[PDB]
Amino acid sequence: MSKIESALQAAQPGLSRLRGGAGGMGYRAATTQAEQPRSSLLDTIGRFAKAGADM
Amino acid sequence: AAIGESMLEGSSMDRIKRVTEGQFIREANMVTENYRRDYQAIFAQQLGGTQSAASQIDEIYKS
Amino acid sequence: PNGSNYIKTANPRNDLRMVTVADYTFIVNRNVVAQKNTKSVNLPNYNPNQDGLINVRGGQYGRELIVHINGKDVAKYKIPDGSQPEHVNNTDAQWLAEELAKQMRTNLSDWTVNVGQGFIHVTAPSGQQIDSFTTKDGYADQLINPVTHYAQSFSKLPPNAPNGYMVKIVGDASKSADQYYVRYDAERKVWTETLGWNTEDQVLWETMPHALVRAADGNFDFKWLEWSPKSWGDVDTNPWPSFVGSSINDVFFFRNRLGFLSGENIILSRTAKYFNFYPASIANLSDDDPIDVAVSTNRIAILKYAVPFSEELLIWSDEAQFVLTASGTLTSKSVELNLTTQFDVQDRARPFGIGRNVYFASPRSSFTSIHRYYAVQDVSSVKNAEDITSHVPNYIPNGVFSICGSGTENFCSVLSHGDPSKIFMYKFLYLNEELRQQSWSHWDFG
Repeated sequence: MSKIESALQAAQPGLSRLRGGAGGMGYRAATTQAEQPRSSLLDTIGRFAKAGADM
Repeated sequence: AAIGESMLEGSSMDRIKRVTEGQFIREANMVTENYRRDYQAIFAQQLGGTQSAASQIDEIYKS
Repeated sequence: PNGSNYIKTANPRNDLRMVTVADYTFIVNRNVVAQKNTKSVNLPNYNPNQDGLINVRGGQYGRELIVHINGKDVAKYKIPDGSQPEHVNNTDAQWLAEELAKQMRTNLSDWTVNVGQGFIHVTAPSGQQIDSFTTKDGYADQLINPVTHYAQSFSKLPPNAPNGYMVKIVGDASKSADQYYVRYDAERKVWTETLGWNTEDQVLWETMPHALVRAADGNFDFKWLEWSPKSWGDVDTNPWPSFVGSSINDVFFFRNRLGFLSGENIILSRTAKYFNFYPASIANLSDDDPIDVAVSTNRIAILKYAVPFSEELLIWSDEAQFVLTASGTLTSKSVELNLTTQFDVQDRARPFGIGRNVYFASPRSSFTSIHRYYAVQDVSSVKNAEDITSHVPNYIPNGVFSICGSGTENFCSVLSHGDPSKIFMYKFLYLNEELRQQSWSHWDFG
């Protein structure tokens, strides 16, 4: 029925969040890296031509 | 330390620390976001360079 | 629950001291000596050479990557010149990490290595260990660097790592100022400072003071108190509380800090967390850190009593009397301790604080003599403890086991086991720090 109030008289443990000294987070990774499908396609065309269509 | 020796406790005394902890969280969120903008700029520059190289290779091939 | 061996001894009066806050009553046994829990350890027989990491920052064209493990160049990769667009995968961080791991597996079949988000993790079998772990990339270590459990600087830690990885900073390599451990957290992507490997924690949770808590139903429970374990650093950087070796003489609460008086050491808890006597983190001296100050003076002083106040904290020894005070907030750097008086204090005195005045008994050969010490705020005006029982030196037997009294009715009851049938009244009345009345008498109940 009654409630214990010492934990209220103090900082009741394990309630919401407790912090230490966490550091060095580093945020996140990256969304891949600049992709070059366009240039790869174009250079493939260039080599194909320079080999077979450039006798 | 100060809110611990005050002898008041309550909701307002926790709102003091909650607001402070929030300021640090938002400030870190800005460091984490300024980085995202810089990475996006690098991404755009890399795509621009790749497209320029592609166009130059087309020009060379066209002779 | 949790046994009852803490409350024992044939003389509980002279062996038990306790102070009660709302719904808790902390009990400390003067005879019991605190001990450290040897059974509890984070990593009992951790081997820092068991595994390592290979952080891959990126790939540069035309360079060569070499991984040197146990004297063998297990991995060797030559990034192409860079004329073909297909080399994008070859220079990619993850593709390069996968290629390096594949080469390592080819040159090390028994060893298990798995690819990470930005790293290669090497986990050698239990029988073997890593002796030499070096890598050459030809780009001033800007592409890949070897990461082990000992990283010089804080920034050397890789941005990402396995969840359970542990790394020690040892910043100076010749000083104990920058020695602490940090472990990665996969889900949060944050390196968290934590207790080091092969390090003890907790103080057995038994020899420490217990508590008598009122339960929800209205009854009472007796149990240990859940203390806080070491959160960082080894024993050399986070020394055990000074009470861990010796017994605790008294339990008190000053400025909202659960305090103990072990030997010559005054030990205080955190500003609010009464069950956490260790600092928060060794990164920057905090404000609410525990205070474990030791009184240093010509005579080794064994602290015996501590009656607290709103801003002062009297500390009494056999032939010394200090006052632990702090102008502003008790922050472990603004704490000031000053000796005030040097009157004798006997072992079995039972001080009782009626406002500023504190009444303590000084037993003699046959009949006790009560004493009164004023707690004037102005330390320059302190006077040695008086002897209120001067006109009646006798009239109190040698054994006193309670000096309880009231402050609203202006009296101080004294109980003695020499004549347990009598309660000794001491009615007084002070008008502007002026002794108006002194009455001594006893209430004989038969």
